[PDB]
Amino acid sequence: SGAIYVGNYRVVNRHLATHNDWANLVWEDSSRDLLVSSTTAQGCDTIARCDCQTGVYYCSSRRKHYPVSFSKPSLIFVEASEYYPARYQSHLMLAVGHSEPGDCGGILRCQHGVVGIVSTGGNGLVGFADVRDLLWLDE
Ligand SMILES: NC(=O)[C@H]1CCCN(C(=O)Nc2cc3c(cc2Cl)OCO3)C1
Ligand SMILES: [Zn+2]
Repeated sequence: SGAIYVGNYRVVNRHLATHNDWANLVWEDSSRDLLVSSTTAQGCDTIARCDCQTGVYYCSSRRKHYPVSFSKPSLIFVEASEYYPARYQSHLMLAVGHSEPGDCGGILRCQHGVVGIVSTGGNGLVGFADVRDLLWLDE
């Protein structure tokens, strides 16, 4: 689990969104596994606006942060789950690292701010849903 709080928005994995996220829906994209809902309280996370490929992510299955090199946002095949059939997930970035399903929502950050959230795992790889292109998150 985990979310990003920026302004009047909450960003979560679409497969983990609550009834409240759906009742206050702003935008959702199944191909990206992202959902954004509106909040009453003001969020203070800074979203990065960069092309960084190095950062640090939070891994809850290890209670630890790990430094990683990650790929550029791209369309990558993701195996079937209780949430989606087998498909290409867009805007996905991979890194060599530890991830379990419960790790989804852990934030990836660079020196410029929040890059994205854990969205896939397995085989000694971790996938992050990128959020840096969502320029409207700030306005
Ligand atoms: N973005 C998606 O489609 C997600 C939906 C939830 C499930 N997603 C996963 O990748 N699960 C997963 C499977 C694993 C694993 C780690 C993870 Cl995070 O290690 C053993 O098997 C895809
Ligand atoms: Zn950066």
